Amino acid sequence: VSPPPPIADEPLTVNTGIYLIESYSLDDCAETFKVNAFLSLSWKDRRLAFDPVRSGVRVKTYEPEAIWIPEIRFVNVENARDADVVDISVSPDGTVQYLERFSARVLSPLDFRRYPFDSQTLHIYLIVRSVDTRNIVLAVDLEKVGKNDDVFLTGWDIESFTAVVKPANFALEDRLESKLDYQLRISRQYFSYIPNIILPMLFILFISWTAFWSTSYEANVTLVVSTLIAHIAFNILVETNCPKTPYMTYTGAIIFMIYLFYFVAVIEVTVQHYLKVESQPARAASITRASRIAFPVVFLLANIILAFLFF
Amino acid sequence: VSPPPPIADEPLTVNTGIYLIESYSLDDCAETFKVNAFLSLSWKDRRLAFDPVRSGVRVKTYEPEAIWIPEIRFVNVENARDADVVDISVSPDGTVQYLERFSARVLSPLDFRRYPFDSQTLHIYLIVRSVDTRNIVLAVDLEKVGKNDDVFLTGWDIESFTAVVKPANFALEDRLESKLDYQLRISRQYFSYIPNIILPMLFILFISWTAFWSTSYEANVTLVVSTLIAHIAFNILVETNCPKTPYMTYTGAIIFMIYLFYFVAVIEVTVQHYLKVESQPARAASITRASRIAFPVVFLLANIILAFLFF
Amino acid sequence: VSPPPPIADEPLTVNTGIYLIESYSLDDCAETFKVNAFLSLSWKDRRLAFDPVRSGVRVKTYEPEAIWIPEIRFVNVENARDADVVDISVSPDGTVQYLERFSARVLSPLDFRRYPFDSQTLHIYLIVRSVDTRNIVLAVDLEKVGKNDDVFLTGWDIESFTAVVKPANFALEDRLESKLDYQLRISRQYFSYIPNIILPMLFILFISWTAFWSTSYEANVTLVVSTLIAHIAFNILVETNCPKTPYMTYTGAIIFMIYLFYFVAVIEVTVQHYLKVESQPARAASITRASRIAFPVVFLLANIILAFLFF
Amino acid sequence: VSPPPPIADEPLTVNTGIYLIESYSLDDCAETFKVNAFLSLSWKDRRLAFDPVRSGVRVKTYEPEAIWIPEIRFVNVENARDADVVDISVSPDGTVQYLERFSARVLSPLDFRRYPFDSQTLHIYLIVRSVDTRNIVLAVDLEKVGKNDDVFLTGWDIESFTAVVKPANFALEDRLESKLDYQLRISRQYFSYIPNIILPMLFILFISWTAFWSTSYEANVTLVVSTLIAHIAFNILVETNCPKTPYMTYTGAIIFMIYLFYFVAVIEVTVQHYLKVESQPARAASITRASRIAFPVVFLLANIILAFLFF
Amino acid sequence: VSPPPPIADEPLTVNTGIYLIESYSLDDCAETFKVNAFLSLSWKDRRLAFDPVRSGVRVKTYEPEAIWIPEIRFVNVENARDADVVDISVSPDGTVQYLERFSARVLSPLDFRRYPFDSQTLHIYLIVRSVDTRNIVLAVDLEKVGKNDDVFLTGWDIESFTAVVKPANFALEDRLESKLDYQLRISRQYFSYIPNIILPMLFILFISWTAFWSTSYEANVTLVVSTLIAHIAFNILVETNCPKTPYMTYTGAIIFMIYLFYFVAVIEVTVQHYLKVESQPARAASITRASRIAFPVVFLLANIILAFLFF
Ligand SMILES: [Cl-]
Ligand SMILES: [Cl-]
Ligand SMILES: [Cl-]
Ligand SMILES: [Cl-]
Ligand SMILES: [Cl-]
Ligand code: NA
Ligand code: NA
Ligand code: NA
Ligand code: NA
Ligand code: NA
Ligand SMILES: [Xe]
Ligand SMILES: [Xe]
Ligand SMILES: [Xe]
Ligand SMILES: [Xe]
Ligand SMILES: [Xe]
Ligand SMILES: [Xe]
Ligand SMILES: [Xe]
Ligand SMILES: [Xe]
Ligand SMILES: [Xe]
Ligand SMILES: [Xe]
Ligand SMILES: [Xe]
Ligand SMILES: [Xe]
Ligand SMILES: [Xe]
Ligand SMILES: [Xe]
Ligand SMILES: [Xe]
Ligand SMILES: [Xe]
Ligand SMILES: [Xe]
Ligand SMILES: [Xe]
Ligand SMILES: [Xe]
Ligand SMILES: [Xe]
Ligand SMILES: [Xe]
Repeated sequence: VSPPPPIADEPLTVNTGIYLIESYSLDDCAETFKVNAFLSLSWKDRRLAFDPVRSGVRVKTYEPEAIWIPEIRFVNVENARDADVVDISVSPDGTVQYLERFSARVLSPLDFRRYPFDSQTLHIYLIVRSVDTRNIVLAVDLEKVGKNDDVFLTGWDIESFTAVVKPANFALEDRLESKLDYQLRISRQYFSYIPNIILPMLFILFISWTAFWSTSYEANVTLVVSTLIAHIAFNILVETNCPKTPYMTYTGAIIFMIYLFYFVAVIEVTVQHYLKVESQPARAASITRASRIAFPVVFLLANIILAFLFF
Repeated sequence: VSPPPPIADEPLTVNTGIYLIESYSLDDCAETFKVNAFLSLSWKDRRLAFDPVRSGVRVKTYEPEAIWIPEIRFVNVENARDADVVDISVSPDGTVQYLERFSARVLSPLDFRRYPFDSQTLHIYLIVRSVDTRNIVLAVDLEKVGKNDDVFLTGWDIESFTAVVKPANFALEDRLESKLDYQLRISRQYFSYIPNIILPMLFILFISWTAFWSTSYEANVTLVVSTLIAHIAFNILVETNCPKTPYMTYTGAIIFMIYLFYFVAVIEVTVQHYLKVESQPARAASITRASRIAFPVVFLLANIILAFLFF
Repeated sequence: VSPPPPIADEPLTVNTGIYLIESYSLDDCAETFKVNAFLSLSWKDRRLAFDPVRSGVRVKTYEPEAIWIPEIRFVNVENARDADVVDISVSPDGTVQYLERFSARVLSPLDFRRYPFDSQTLHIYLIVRSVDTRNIVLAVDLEKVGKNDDVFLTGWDIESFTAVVKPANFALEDRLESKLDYQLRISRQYFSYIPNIILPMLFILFISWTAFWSTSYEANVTLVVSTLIAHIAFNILVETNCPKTPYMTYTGAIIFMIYLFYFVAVIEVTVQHYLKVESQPARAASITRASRIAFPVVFLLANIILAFLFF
Repeated sequence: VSPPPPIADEPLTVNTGIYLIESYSLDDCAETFKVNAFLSLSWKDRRLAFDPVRSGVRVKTYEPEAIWIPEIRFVNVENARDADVVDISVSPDGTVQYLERFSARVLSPLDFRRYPFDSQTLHIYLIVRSVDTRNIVLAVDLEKVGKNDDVFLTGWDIESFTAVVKPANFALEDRLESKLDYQLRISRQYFSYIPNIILPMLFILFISWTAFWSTSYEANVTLVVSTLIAHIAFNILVETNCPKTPYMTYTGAIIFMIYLFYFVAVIEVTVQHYLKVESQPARAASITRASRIAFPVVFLLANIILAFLFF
Repeated sequence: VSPPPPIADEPLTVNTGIYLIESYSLDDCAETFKVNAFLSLSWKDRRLAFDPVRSGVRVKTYEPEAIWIPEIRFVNVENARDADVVDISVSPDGTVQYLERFSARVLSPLDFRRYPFDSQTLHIYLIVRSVDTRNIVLAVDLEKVGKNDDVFLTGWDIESFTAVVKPANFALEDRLESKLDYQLRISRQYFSYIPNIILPMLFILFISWTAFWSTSYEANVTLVVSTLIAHIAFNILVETNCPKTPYMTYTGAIIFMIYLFYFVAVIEVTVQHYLKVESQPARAASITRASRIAFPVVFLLANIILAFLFF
């Protein structure tokens, strides 16, 4: 078998569609997600056209090996998809209606700059390579693009599953390549983050601030340094232990600031004690009293600046 | 190798049955479970009907490739099941009795709101796509549905394995599809949850409450902050090792409350010391004495409120 | 490609034998072990009998597809075994000497109640489903049941590899199933557990007991609470790395008791200080002096009770 | 299904080309990277020659099984690549133009001496073994070598993808082997390393230096030892998760120096207290005052020496 | 498709050779290593012997299915090797020269008693089972046993790759089996171990010894107990990540001794304080002064004893 001949000079249009059956194993570290879906393909092959009267059948069923089928591949996959041809139906005019069920581990970059208030667009790129006899172009039938109502990703809200109707046609290794962009829009379920991460982290930092209502250097050293240990310990507890980000994230900036605040609070505690020991209790007491307001105010202000910069 | 013809216009009924041989690898983090079972299939194909007299046999055995077999797939699976046809038996009236042994990693959502006192319903969805010449409908042969007595999941009690006899017939990709729901009901058996996680976690919290029978600020700071470190450390030790659930769990609420209590106990310790240092020992001593009763009472009360809200 | 016919009414006997080549990847957490072995099968098919004179050969070699072979499966496996047919030999009377090399991940429950002084019996269940024309029954020749001298599992002593000669014949889905039990007896190598886990864990607990020879509340609080942190930290280090079992283990009871002892020692330290501060140094000194004997004695006694209950 | 015959005695030239579609899963610990690319092959097999006039077609398409294809293997791969033949085109002269899409996990050594300011050259070695009838030699078709613009490796800048045009022809097991070197040059994106790892690690070290403005031995012991705990804790948190490299890395030297500085600061704190207790407050105060300058200066100097030695 | 007949009664000699292409993924915890190599096989079959004058070919090339090939298996493998037949050549005398490229995960026990100053001998056991008509014996072709110069294992020095030329012939399942031992000798690259693990672990222990130049019980308790926490914390950081070995290792003994030393130092600190408080400052001061020498001397001596016992 060889590609169907053109009636004029027109390229062959392969009408696609992807219907999500299952979405699972979204890996934030690897920036990969596992998908189980239907892939529908539709094209016209007049060599396969028939008279339903002199055939006795209104539809003809074929085996994949029996007829010409376009070679559709995915661009952003780990390995080639595991596919199972479900059905191949031919109508009297030569229209081929192909359907397969596939599973694939798709590689899609994730932007964590706004984590855990981030939204992601997961991509699935369909591609077809043209042959010398004729050019092959992809198209989307949006009626055939959908997802099962029970499709889920834990900790995410699945907004929509759509495709960018206009394909990306370009030349590669002296042949035309037609590419389609299938997009799965998801938004993170950030609720439990406040009581599970933020609030306890904030409490530890607030504990370190009680050193501003104490003159005991030994009790102050225990307060700021032991809370720093508790902060690090807490971060180990809730750390995914999975992603080291090249870029600066929102949460990443807050955490860096918290470390800076532990260092500044140590400097204060050190300064206050030194001034007290160096017969200057008026300056020590005035710094400690200022810190009581300065620390929560500078924190609340810098957080507003960060929230503004990232969102 | 075409579907059996209808006697009238009726759809083909494929009688199903699943018998669990082994259940294993239930992953709470991935919301998946590995199953090893028998899949029985029964349908009538009159093209296969024979006279036991002029044949000499009461039953006929066929190879899968020799006869028409419906394409049964699972909806909620990672990849297609690993199947091995055990037996194919045809009776004189054309009744086919198919049996295969399969293994599959099933994706089933889990509700952790009541953990570790939670119960789960694991789902296995059978499906069949109808063909050009006739519609295929699934049915349940209750005689063929069951589980091996030795079937186990560590830390779980297997209540029952049943199927919702009425199939879910709907339209998918312009063809009728009949779906079945097989349910495995399991309840968490975690006898050791109390001694292993709860009690050591409560002991650490109770140690922090000894600061209410002490006036030493240095000893009190060491008590509340060091126990907070011990609490966090203990939670790293008994860590679920599962990514935090988006929703608020029962255990999650108790743990959040424990962090809040560590913060409140710090506030008390800070207030008591400040009042003492600011020549008000009557109000400091009255707060510390109230806390001795207030802390266990508010804890025991809030826990009853939480237990009521979740159960 | 039909089962051999009976001479009278008797069922077909398939003589089995498993010879362990390699045993590896014993996962305590998954309760699974990977095995690489030989599977020998012996049966008589009179349709295969021949005259060695006419044939010119004393033995005949066949391909698996050329002759009838019983469908032997394993009950407690993740997926069907990866098998490679090594040899098929037919003697002039129609006796078949089948041999294959296989690898399989076997699921076998493990009892950790006596850990690390536990012994386990690993099971491999062979099974055959009886066919339409005649019943198939399994048998063992214990001469053919063996293991390579170099077979090993790190941290275990392999006592024996045997089979329960009497098969378990039962009805399942209206047919007979003949099941065989192959047992691998292993006993844990518990020596490094004393210097690596037990002894350092006891030293940490003993350090907390030095608070009974001190009147300094600040030093005592640091002793009991810092050792509790060290205990938890040590447990994180020597993590069994297995999720807590549902049942109460021997080691599990000892560890729970150690947490209880840290709580009791805190109560003592708190009581001592309170009586000392509340003008009662006679009681505080008598309690502390009693604790010096009470704590090691109650510990040593409760440990004897636990060791008695578990063993 | 035999190699093409030589016209004289010349070796067969197989023109190669690799075009990267996707690059992912670069494992620093395993020294491996997963690649998804096109592999183009071109050679002359005159036995496949045809007249485009008699055939009608200007190019002929073949199935891989229909014609002879050179056995190209990769030297540094875990297992043989997962390949999918995209196209096989034969021109009238008998020139074959082969194209396949493959995925492979490539093993390439990584030098971490300059981490996180390191650059790496990832290698892909193509190889062909010569046959009985004729020698096979590899060549590079530069028109067919490249990478997709969207190719990315999280935390890396992809500089270039090139091939060393001159093959390495050598004898192995009495036959000629022609080897090609495909190189992917990458450089690490080290920015978030400063605020995420370096800066919080420096703050903990600086906190330990506040002991040089304190005479309280109890407060000093708490400062240096508690910060050492915080340092270790922080290292557990931002752990590379890679086993210690056999060689001494840049970051490895800095961390070793930080441990040495914690030990030296302890020695100082111990010396200062001993001199004070042994009626020598002039010597104690002069050491502590010197340390205030000595510690940051020696640190800043040794860091310059290390940066010079490694870069 | 029957073994070659013997000229007399001699067994068939299969000359073997393994050439390492790649060595990777050496897992200490799993005691496995992944290998990628060539397997050469040579044997004489006179049924394939031909006259070169009337045939006119250097060597005849065959497909695996076309001729008899001995079934060579590996003893110590997880699953059967992934093999790709590279070449099959037959010379006029009937000498078959077989070559395949394979990948396999080999199970080889590792002795960690001398870690990290250990050397290992990795084993690859070739095996052949004799057949009905004749016995098969393995031999080593030393010209075909080697390794690629670029073969590497991170953290190891690859000394040599050799084979024990004399096979181990024994009876198994009533047939003769000829076994060959291929050995890969490797020695660990222990340099970064001193600055990364040993030296910071000794510094933490040395810090605990500063308690011998202090009379402050509160400062001493903080010294010994906080360093014990730092030691455990450090061990978590540079954790082997391998499950505890059943046997006592060199490093294991040193670490056990370090825990014993922390306990002894606590006893001293406790004894010194008790003697001081129980009006015996002469006895207390003499113990603390002795400990200053006793602790480093006993440590240095016991370490020499351990180093002597293990090496
Ligand atoms: Cl694909
Ligand atoms: Cl399926
Ligand atoms: Cl099986
Ligand atoms: Cl390859
Ligand atoms: Cl093998
Ligand atoms: Na086709
Ligand atoms: Na069929
Ligand atoms: Na057969
Ligand atoms: Na070929
Ligand atoms: Na053969
Ligand atoms: Xe998607
Ligand atoms: Xe955060
Ligand atoms: Xe601040
Ligand atoms: Xe189920
Ligand atoms: Xe909890
Ligand atoms: Xe907190
Ligand atoms: Xe409270
Ligand atoms: Xe077993
Ligand atoms: Xe210890
Ligand atoms: Xe224990
Ligand atoms: Xe506790
Ligand atoms: Xe006790
Ligand atoms: Xe590369
Ligand atoms: Xe910090
Ligand atoms: Xe660093
Ligand atoms: Xe210094
Ligand atoms: Xe090896
Ligand atoms: Xe240190
Ligand atoms: Xe700590
Ligand atoms: Xe060590
Ligand atoms: Xe000692």
